[PDB]
Amino acid sequence: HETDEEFDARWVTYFNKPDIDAWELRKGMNTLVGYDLVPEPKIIDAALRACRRLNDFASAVRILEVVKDKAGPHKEIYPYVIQELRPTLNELGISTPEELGLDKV
Amino acid sequence: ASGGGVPTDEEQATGLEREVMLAARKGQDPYNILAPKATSGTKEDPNLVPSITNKRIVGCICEEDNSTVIWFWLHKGEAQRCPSCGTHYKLVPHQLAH
Amino acid sequence: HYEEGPGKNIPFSVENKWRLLAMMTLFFGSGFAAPFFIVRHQLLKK
Amino acid sequence: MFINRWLFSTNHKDIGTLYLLFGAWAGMVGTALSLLIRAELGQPGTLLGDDQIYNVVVTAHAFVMIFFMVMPIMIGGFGNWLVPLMIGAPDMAFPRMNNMSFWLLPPSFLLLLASSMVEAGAGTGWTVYPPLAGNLAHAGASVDLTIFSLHLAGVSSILGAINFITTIINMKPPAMSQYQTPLFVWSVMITAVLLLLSLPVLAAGITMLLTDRNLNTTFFDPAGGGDPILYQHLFWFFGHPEVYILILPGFGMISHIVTYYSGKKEPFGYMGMVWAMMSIGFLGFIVWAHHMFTVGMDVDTRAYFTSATMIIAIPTGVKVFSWLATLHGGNIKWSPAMMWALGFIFLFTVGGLTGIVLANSSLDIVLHDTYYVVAHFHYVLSMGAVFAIMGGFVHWFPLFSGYTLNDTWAKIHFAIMFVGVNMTFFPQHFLGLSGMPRRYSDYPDAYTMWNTISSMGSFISLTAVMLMVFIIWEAFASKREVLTVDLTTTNLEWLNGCPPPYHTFEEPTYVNLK
Amino acid sequence: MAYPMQLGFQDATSPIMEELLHFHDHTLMIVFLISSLVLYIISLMLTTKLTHTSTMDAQEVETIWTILPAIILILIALPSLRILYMMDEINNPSLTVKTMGHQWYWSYEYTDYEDLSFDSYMIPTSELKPGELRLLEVDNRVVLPMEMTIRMLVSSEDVLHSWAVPSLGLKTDAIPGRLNQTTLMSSRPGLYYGQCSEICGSNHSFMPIVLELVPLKYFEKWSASML
Amino acid sequence: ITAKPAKTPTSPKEQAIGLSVTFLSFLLPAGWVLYHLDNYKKS
Amino acid sequence: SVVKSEDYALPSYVDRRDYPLPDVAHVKNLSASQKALKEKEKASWSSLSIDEKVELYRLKFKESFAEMNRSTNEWKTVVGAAMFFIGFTALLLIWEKHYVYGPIPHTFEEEWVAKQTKRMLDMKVAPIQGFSAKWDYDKNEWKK
Amino acid sequence: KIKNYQTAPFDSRFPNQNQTRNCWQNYLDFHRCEKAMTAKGGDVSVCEWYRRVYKSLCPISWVSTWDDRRAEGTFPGKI
Amino acid sequence: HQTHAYHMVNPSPWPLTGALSALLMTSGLTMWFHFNSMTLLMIGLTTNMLTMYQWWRDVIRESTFQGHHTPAVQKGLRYGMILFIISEVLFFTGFFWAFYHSSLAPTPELGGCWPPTGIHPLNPLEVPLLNTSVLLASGVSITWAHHSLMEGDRKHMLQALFITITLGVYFTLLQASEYYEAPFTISDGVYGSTFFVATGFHGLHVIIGSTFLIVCFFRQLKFHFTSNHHFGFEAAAWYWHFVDVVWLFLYVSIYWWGS
Amino acid sequence: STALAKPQMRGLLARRLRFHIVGAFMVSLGFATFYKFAVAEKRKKAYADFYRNYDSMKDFEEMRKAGIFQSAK
Amino acid sequence: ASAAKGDHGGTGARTWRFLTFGLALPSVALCTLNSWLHSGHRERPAFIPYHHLRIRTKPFSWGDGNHTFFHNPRVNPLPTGYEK
Amino acid sequence: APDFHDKYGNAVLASGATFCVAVWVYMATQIGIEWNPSPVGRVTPKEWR
Amino acid sequence: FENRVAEKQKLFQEDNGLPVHLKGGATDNILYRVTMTLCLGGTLYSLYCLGWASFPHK
Ligand SMILES: CCCCCCCCCCCCCCCCCC(=O)OCC(COC(=O)CCCCCCCCCCCCCCCCC)OC(=O)CCCCCCCCCCCCCCCCC
Ligand code: HEA
Ligand SMILES: CCCCC/C=C\C/C=C\C/C=C\C/C=C\CCCC(=O)O[C@H](COC(=O)CCCCCCCCCCCCCCCCC)COP(=O)(O)OCCN
Ligand SMILES: CCCCCC/C=C/CCCCCCCCCC(=O)O[C@H](COC(=O)CCCCCCCCCCCCCCC)COP(=O)(O)OC[C@@H](O)CO
Ligand SMILES: CCCCCCCCCCO[C@@H]1O[C@H](CO)[C@@H](O[C@H]2O[C@H](CO)[C@@H](O)[C@H](O)[C@H]2O)[C@H](O)[C@H]1O
Ligand code: CUA
Ligand SMILES: [Cu+2]
Ligand SMILES: [Mg+2]
Ligand code: NA
Ligand SMILES: [Zn+2]
Repeated sequence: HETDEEFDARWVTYFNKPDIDAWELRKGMNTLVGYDLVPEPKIIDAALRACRRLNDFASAVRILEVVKDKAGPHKEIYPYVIQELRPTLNELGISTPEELGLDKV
Repeated sequence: ASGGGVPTDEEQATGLEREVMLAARKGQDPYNILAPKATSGTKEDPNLVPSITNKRIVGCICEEDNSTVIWFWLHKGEAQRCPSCGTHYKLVPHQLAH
Repeated sequence: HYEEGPGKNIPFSVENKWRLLAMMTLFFGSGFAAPFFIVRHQLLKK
Repeated sequence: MFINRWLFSTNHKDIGTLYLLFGAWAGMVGTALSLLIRAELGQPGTLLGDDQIYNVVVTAHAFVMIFFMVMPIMIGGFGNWLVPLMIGAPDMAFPRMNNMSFWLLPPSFLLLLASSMVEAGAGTGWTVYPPLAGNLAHAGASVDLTIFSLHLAGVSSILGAINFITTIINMKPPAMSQYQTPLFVWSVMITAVLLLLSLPVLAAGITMLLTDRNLNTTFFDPAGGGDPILYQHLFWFFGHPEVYILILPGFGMISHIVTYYSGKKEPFGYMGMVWAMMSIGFLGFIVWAHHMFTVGMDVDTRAYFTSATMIIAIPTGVKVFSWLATLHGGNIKWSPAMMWALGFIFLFTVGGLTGIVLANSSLDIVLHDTYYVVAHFHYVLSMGAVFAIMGGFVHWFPLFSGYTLNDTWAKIHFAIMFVGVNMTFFPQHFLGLSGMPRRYSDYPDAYTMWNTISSMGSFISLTAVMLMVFIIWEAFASKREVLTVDLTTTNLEWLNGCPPPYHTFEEPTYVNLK
Repeated sequence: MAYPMQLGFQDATSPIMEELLHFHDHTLMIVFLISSLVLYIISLMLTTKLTHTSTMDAQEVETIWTILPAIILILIALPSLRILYMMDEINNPSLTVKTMGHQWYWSYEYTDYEDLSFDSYMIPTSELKPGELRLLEVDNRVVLPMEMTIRMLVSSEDVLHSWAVPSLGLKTDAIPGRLNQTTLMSSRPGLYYGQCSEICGSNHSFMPIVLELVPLKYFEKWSASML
Repeated sequence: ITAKPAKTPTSPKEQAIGLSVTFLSFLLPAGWVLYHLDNYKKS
Repeated sequence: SVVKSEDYALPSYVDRRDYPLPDVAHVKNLSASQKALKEKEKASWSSLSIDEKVELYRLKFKESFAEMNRSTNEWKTVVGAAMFFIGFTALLLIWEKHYVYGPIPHTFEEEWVAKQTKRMLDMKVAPIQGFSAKWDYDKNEWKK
Repeated sequence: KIKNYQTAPFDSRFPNQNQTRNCWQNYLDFHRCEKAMTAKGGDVSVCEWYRRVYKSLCPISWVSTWDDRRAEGTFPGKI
Repeated sequence: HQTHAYHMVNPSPWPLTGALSALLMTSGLTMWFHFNSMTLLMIGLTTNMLTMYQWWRDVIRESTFQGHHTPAVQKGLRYGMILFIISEVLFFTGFFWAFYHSSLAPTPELGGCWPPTGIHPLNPLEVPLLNTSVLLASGVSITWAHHSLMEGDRKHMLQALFITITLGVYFTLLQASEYYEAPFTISDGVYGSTFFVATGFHGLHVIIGSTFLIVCFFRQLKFHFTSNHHFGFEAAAWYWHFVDVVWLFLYVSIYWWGS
Repeated sequence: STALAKPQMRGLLARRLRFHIVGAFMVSLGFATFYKFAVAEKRKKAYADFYRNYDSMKDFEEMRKAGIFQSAK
Repeated sequence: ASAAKGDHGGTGARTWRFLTFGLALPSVALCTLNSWLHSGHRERPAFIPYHHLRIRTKPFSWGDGNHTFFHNPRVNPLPTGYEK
Repeated sequence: APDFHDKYGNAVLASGATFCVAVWVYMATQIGIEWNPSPVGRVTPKEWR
Repeated sequence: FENRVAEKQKLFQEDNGLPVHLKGGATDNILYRVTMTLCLGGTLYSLYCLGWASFPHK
């Protein structure tokens, strides 16, 4: 296959397609979470902006949830990713699952 | 030596056997004996899936020699995509026996 | 044609759960009881 | 209509239902016989006061569990229900012959019950070795009725094997190669090939036993120049393929259950799993004389059979590791069917390993005809096959019936069964190593402790069996109808709904070649 | 004989049986390791929220899990076959004894020199002398010289039986019309017990074997007294 | 899997009845035979 | 919102951590406020309130990840019930001992066992490890 | 003369577990020899080795059945 | 309305009647062997024959008369017949195993020789050689019948098939005469046991295959077969060649090598 | 506040697997060593010590005097 | 092998009929001559009541229990010898 | 909303374990079952001849 | 003889709802009733014989 950098760029390019449709957004996220990795912030950034172009706030929040879920017991990964996305979250007005209370069982 | 008196299929085949024989003669396959050949499967050139009803099961062998087949109902209407590979399919319904 | 659907693709009725309990009791209970009674039969012959 | 549907069937699903009902009823008979065995052994001394009856009970227990519970459920029941659905086929190749394979089984079973009711029964062992099974040591009708029972069961399975091979080879979608068919379908094809080749040899051997008993032949009688060991070779030439026949459709179901509840689209290493089942099936024909290491066999023959037997561990280990690798990375759903399959993987492995111990003919001299052999096959066969059957049953019951089980009750059932079988059979290893013979109605006093524990274990599995009947009742009593099922894109048998219509795939699936 | 709560093999009475004990220890270590490894990996597969569900490539790992099992089998087969061929090796016995199975008792023939033969039946439980063993004692034991290589020939006069003495590592089926040979050598005097080991009908459980191993000179005088 | 609520719910009391009857159907006939074994063994 | 049997062939909703974006929305028929909320969603999400963001989430999804992933007390019911039925099994075994089994052989009487044990030590049963190996023949007692 | 018999020695013609043919061959050899000696006016003493070997190896009931069938004229081996 | 080519069969009583005929035949053999009575066995043989007649009658109705045997259905029947013949090969293999086991290691009770003391085998160059030429010749004539059918020649198909059947009958009568004339019997130890059970099952298969050819003869007389579609004739020919090949193995093994 | 350092994000499942398979190998080595000392060598040494100065005639004489034999009183 | 004949321009109906009448049936005619020329009854051997022959472990299910199914009094002795 | 397990699970667990232990201990110790454990360290050997 | 297969094809394809084993007409029904009567009556007779054979008659 490919280097880490090539892999990440391919996924950035996938979600950055201007006219990506709702089916392709879902297909992308549902495929990406099959891999043994937590997606790089730059990939998540492009997917959240795809959500914006698709007028889909709910899926943006769900994407943040699945980043947390893919980290499993590695509790340091999700706050790092949120930290790195904070300018994007602010620019797009995306609230985190925690800010919405959706992390409580 | 050499005589006749044995009927031929043309003379004597009947029922479904005869339907298959006569359709094969016309190069048609109403009883699904052949594997269909794929199109490019894009949104502009989707695989055309005939049906005598409004939905039909598709199995998609996404890549040659995949052992996993991906199965789904294809409904009449807008073309749908394989949930594994994205290739497009569109149902073309109806008829058979005139 | 034949009945289709849950509860209909089977040779026994599930229309009443107590009649069903009695049928299943007799069915599985007769299989379970048979060897005990065959042993009894062989012991009673000598 | 009732007679037309259920006695004149030509429908693969209804026939599958008949086999499941038959096999379940047979499983009760077999369980009762097993409880009588362990009641006789549960304390020192005699319970029945009649060891000929004890031997008849042991013999019947094995024939019932093998020919009337496992094979009908796995091949007749799950095979008929699932194989046509998994390949998109509208029925079996020979839908009317299919119905005769089913209806031969109640008469076969009646002949076996007749054998135990007339005279003093056939107290032979399920091996039916002459001369004990001959017309001097077992005069009268019982052994002949047993022979005919096996004849009818053999014809049923040979014809079913023809049907399954033909269906699987001939009735797939034209684009689907054999390497695009699901592993359960492969496991049934390979089981059928084994049935096809092995049952005719058994039929030859038991027919010779029949003529020795009734037509004054002497195939197995030294007075006429015959040989009792010839019967053993013909019996075990069938009998080793038979134990792989008993487990292979279980391996198929386990591959599907583990894949499904791991949330995977596919088992790990599909072609390795195909290779492994074909290799097991092939090696299964060249190992039979490990059932005969104490009959007076030359040393080079013992060396060969020891080595060829052990080789089977290699393809079997590929399947075990591949199931583990299918779990690996899964989003595990801890459903009751998953618990049965995980129990299978562990307990089958224990039993397989004690089989490898027995394969060493030098150790088998001391372990042959002891409870170590009984412990081996109740782990691999009794537990392996039963746990795969229970896992398949719980997994596919909503497909077949349209109704759900109570999952909590099903987990309770698993837990009870798991304790019971392990308490019953694990101490039998000690009994075997310390030299207790199998097929005994009583034992020297030193063997009391493990026999006592083993018999208490058998009652725990009884409680599990009674609970299972209640759990099926409760599901049919409550009528929770299925709405949605996950992973249909890689589990075609679910895609026509629950239960599927009488006729499915009247319009076949569309599959492209590209 | 076995003793209560026994877990493993009876103590070895012959050098072949000591070989088998060491070979069983070796094989059982391997059995325990593999079964525990499988159980451990199961627990490992099931104890993480981390996932990986895309298609996995299998050929690298299938090399490991065919080669390593093949090596383990060879490591069992090598000592296994060594014992097998060592047992088969030429021994030259000093004595031949025949045993014939019957429903349901054993007979013995010692006909190298004189015509000595007798039948050997289980002692009924009601007739046991204080401290004798239920289902194991016989009226006439198989007296044999200790520390000597003995040829046993085994056959039957009716159905199949099997002549077994676990502490000597012996089990040889008794087949009418066939004369099966095995060799026996006890390192020690004493009483060594076995039981019929091929189902032979309603008293299969009740036709035991008892060997009585003594110095040659006692065996000679016992033989003479049994004529 | 998802399912509809039961069309004919089986309450805890109904379950206790079904379980009790199921268990007695296995236990009573075998129990009767085994209780009387000695009446058979010397009949 | 009602899921019917006759919808089996259509894409359906699922909550699965490994399938985070399901094929359809949780809520298919919207109220008039929900419809207007969906229009507002086409403008800056910074202008949505927290309650409105939560409502948009619950229109798309049924359970959150935290909810769908929660642990339960079912294990207590399973383990306790299994123990109850295993306890019930012992009642069957008490009945069997009382009503089915007669006396065991006289060879299990204490005095028989004491004599049989001496005779096993006299014949040196399992003298290397198993039995007589544990008897001290010099001190006439079991080894400590 | 060349004695000190203890038991039948290993015989490379019959090296395996089934010794039926070893018993049979020595029974035949003994009676063939005894027949040749008794006929040609010799002494059966030269037959003794085969006698000792078959007595050591053969079940008493085999020997007794074969002896009866020789006396009956139904023994199927050639002597 | 289906749009596959496979055959959904009408609900049928013949599987059940066939299974019950099996119960009656086996029960009946038990009653004959142990309770001195032929009654159940005669009922079972009669119901077995009725079952076979009606079942195969219906297959002819389904195919010749109703057209249900599409090429896919016919291909499945080809596989089914091949697999059936394989199972019959393995059945005979058990009897050849029994024969070689007993004859390669003859026991002392036999005199330690094969053939046993007191057995006078048939001369393999007399009637057994004639039987061999008869079955080989019938393999040649049935091949002539097959080619005449494919070439559309009704009269010569009938003549060749008649000749084939006549040869099968001749074999059966010859073997019946040999059985009567044989100086050994099935009770003459393992020589008679292997001889009569192995050639007896073979003779049963000759009668079965002859019957199958006779069914084909009457179907041909009624014009059922076309020049391209005649699977019952192909199946009967495959079975007939199987019967011929089993005979050659019997001849070489039991009559010749075993003499 | 303080930024968080970037953590390992890739191959976490594979990493866990390799760590624990190595651990399992080490434990298996430990067990083999325990077993060959607590079972296998223990057995060889028991038999070797038993027979090193074993007197079969003395053993027999003790059994004979205790009355166990039919052939020797 | 190639036998020693030839054709192979086409193995159709005319060729197989040629083989049927030209080779197969002449062969049967020759073997029929060979057989019905070595026929004629041969002198039956002395009766010897060998214990591996004329086996009777159970009476047969027909006749008097002591006659085989295709019993021929000329050449099949009973356990006690040839019939009167 | 509490399900069956939230409401009854602690009771089912506690009662089931208590009952299971009590009845097996009673069965194993109070009803005359002879386990025939090892004589080693427990039986005083007694003259038999 | 003459080829009458077409007449049989018309008969067995007649749209009368009969299953193939009865579609030849009244003689099919008679043969079916004979077969099933012998099978079921024989099966009942075999059960009677089991009952008889299950007990000693000294
Ligand atoms: C295996 C399936 C599950 C089994 C569950 C039920 C069994 C209970 C746990 C079960 C605990 C499993 C460990 C084995 C028992 C250890 C006893 C032993 O040292 O036995 C050694 C030998 C003979 O050894 C000897 O010559 C020396 C004897 C030393 C005496 C010391 C005093 C011992 C006191 C009495 C102990 C009572 C034993 C327990 C009595 C058991 C009553 C049921 O016996 C044998 O060969 C028996 C072994 C048969 C071969 C099959 C093994 C398959 C692997 C089992 C799973 C392991 C991974 C899971 C690890 C365990 C996960 C569960
Ligand atoms: C499901 C049925 C089943 C199965 C699958 C098996 C599988 C095996 N069995 Fe057996 N067996 C029986 C049912 C079965 N058996 C029965 C019923 C009998 C008794 C018949 C009678 O007498 O009544 C019997 C008897 C029997 C005997 C005769 C013992 C005697 O009578 O003295 C032997 C001897 O070799 C044997 C060996 C094996 C072996 C080596 C396997 C192998 O196929 C097992 C392979 C599996 C593994 C080894 C575990 C998984 C593998 C790994 C985890 C990989 C790594 C492993 C290693 C390197 C070892 N079995
Ligand atoms: C020209 C060839 C003709 C062959 C057929 C002849 C009539 C028999 C009818 C059925 C044949 C079926 C199978 C054959 C099985 C038994 C072998 C019999 C072959 C035969 O006919 O052997 C004859 C004896 O037959 C006997 O016992 C007669 C015995 C008749 C009763 C047979 C009992 C049936 C037992 C069959 C069980 C079959 C189980 C099949 C299982 C199939 C798979 C499930 C030999 O006669 P003889 O007087 O001993 O010697 C001749 C001396 N002059
Ligand atoms: C004394 C006499 C009785 C003795 C007892 C034994 C009885 C003898 C039974 C003889 C077997 C007769 C079989 C007749 C089958 C007729 C039906 C048939 O041949 O059916 C054909 C299908 O083949 C098919 O089912 C193929 C069906 C294959 C059947 C093979 C049967 C072998 C039976 C063996 C049974 C015993 C086994 C051995 C016992 C140890 C129909 O297709 P076509 O021919 O293409 O026609 C269609 C065309 O017309 C269209 O143009
Ligand atoms: C392995 C399978 C078996 C597992 C354990 C079975 C558990 C037993 C359940 C109870 O069975 C019943 O027990 C009664 C005794 O408790 C019996 O009554 C018997 O005893 C009563 C009291 O002595 C009398 O009143 C009755 O008439 C007399 O039949 C009764 O017949 C029997 O059905
Ligand atoms: Cu003699 Cu078992
Ligand atoms: Cu085997
Ligand atoms: Mg054995
Ligand atoms: Na007992
Ligand atoms: Zn695809």
